[PDB]
Amino acid sequence: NLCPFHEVFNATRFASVYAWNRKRISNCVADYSVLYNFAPFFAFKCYGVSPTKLNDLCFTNVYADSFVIRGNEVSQIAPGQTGNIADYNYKLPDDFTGCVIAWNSNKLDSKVSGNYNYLYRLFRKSKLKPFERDISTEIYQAGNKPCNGVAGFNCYFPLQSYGFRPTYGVGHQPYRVVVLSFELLHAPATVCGPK
Amino acid sequence: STIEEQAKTFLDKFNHEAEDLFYQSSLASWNYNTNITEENVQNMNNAGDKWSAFLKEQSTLAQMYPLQEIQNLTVKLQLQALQQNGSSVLSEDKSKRLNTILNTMSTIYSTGKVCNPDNPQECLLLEPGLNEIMANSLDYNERLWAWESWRSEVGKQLRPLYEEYVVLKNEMARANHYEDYGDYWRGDYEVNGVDGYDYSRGQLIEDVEHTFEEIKPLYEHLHAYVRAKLMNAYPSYISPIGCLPAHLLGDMWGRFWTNLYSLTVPFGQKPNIDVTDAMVDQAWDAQRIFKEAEKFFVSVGLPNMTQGFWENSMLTDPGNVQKAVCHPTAWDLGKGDFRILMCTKVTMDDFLTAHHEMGHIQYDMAYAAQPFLLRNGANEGFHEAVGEIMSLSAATPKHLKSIGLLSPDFQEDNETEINFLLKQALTIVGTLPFTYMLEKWRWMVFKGEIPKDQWMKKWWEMKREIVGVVEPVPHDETYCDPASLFHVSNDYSFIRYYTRTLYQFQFQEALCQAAKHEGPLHKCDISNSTEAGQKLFNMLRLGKSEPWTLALENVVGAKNMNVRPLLNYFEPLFTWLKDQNKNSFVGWSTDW
Repeated sequence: NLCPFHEVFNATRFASVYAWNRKRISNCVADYSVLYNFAPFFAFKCYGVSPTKLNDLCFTNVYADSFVIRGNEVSQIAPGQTGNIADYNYKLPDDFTGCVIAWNSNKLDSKVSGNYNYLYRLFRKSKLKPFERDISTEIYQAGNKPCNGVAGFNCYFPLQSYGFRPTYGVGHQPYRVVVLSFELLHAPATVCGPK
Repeated sequence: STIEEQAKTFLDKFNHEAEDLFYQSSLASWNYNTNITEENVQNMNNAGDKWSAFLKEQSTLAQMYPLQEIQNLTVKLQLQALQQNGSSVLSEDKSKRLNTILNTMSTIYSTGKVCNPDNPQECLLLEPGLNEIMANSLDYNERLWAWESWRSEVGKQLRPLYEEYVVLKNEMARANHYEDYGDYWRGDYEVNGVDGYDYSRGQLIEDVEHTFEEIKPLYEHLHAYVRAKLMNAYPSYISPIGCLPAHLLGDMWGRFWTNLYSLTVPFGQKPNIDVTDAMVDQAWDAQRIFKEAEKFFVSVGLPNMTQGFWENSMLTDPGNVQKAVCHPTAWDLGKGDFRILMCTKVTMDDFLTAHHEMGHIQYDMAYAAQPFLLRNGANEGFHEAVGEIMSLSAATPKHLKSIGLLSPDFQEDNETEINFLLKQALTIVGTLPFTYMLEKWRWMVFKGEIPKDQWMKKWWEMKREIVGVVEPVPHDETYCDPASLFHVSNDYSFIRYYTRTLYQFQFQEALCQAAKHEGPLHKCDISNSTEAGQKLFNMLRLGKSEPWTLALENVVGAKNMNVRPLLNYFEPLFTWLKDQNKNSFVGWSTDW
């Protein structure tokens, strides 16, 4: 069964880092060749899996995520690495298995007038657990005695804008990133490799 | 609920919005600089007003936070940059009046109109006409009359504006415990940071005075040689034992000497090393002219300009398709944007300014790691110094014939290159007593030993005792001279120029001690030395984060200013200049 990675990678709207699109794969035998066939990629370095053994082992479940980050922090999405986007928005497992893909999205995911669409969160209470997703008005009430909840002085909003212009340089232009996590629970058969 | 961490969070909140609004302001400024249309003027004014308003808002937010005993020694310096509320600390009526005064200052400098009584309606203005008349004509009386009349008609309206400028800025500096505006300008050099690397105001002015004291004899002998050549040209009115007027000094103000090169050149049988004849053959274009500069910066080890910036940058004047400004600028817009803007010719003056601007861009690459609020040089004068180091390397014949550009047969000899060093000595050496003289004037007027009414006698006394220039007509307070400079109306300090000179000579000495190409300083190169590139880039990446004393320790090992590189650089000249300069009078007489 061919499952459409054509919707996984090529699309119109990718969400920001604070809400990654979690898509489950349990009813297909995916054609793992787009990594050579789609486009030349900024990041093929990945802690989990090798290109030789992606099809060798019979992998039963796949998760897929898509968002966009800065070109400077493409390597920041990795186990162990710390920073305001890794351990506060999307933290990877310490021994995560899977290979991640990143492509420059400056061709169409960037407006010359400006794109005040994506956001990123700067401060949770501490470093978030890996694979923990939150979408809420988490007003980090920095009160010497607390901001009473809404719409006042000293009340710092959590999410900071992610303004986008194609006139930027390499390392600050938009770079979209998709990650593929591979899981085998104590599980029945759902997905196996092609023959 | 921690307070220092709250301040750090405020720093993050400031810097993110500050950078993404500063890009919006600077792109609109670039759009104004590209095509002159009123849509761009309105956009630039709106963006600048937005940027200033938000900057004032986080300035108030920073002023409300406590500052006592809060140290990461990096966040503290960011807050020291952000604590300053500006000129709105006093009643805002006087601040708005001061900004209106500065607008009037700029407009009346831009419209310093003077015309002859023979043709009052048909005349010329300051910038395009008087400069080329000075650089071409050699008349004593006409240049004297134009100089005197211009200075009188300027000073008559520039005297009271500065006179009530200084009194307001005294109390403006008295806000937040500074003593004078000169002390505030010296506080740009302040390091109240990690102990053992301290820097304050009193030893700053002491260092400037001492370094000029060891500068002084070389300028004195160059001045004597210049006056000897002028007496070989024009000996009639001026006595050969005294000073000379400023209007034969190559500029109306006297802040340059390069226009005296044609009159004062020795060894005239060899004109200067000129290859302008040969781009009839090689046909070099400005884009590939930039390309040898990029190859030069890759050669020393520094990273190269990214390929997209080639179509970001403007590499040629538009021409007749529209009008634009012709000024070599290195625009760092922000968010990693780096553009070069100039009306590009083919001559080596344009090549040299291209090297200087590329040095500016490369330094802008280097300090890109630090946050937005710390994105300037370690002092006010490293931008104009880093490009000035690269200006020296491309001048030597060794660089031209190492890349094969020069005809191979020329090389260098005993008979030449004095004609190359004296050109730099007119460019570099004579500036230093002038900047020291007038900036010491301004700082010591701020110190107050000069009465505010009597600004002419200590002016002319210090000019005779430092730069050795005599006024031929006495001046009262209406004939106000010192306000007529380009930067006095704009209120800019000149310590960046003296400091950049001393700094880039120290840098030349340092980087010629890590390249193995040993000899006198002028004929040594920076090209292709990985250890030298490592030392330079170790300096370059610092930004404003660590203090400038440690930045200068990163290259030379000396905290303070040392003029010994300058003396060693110009001493191949000095073995010969004083020897030919002997049997003449030495020094300046105050009577003449």
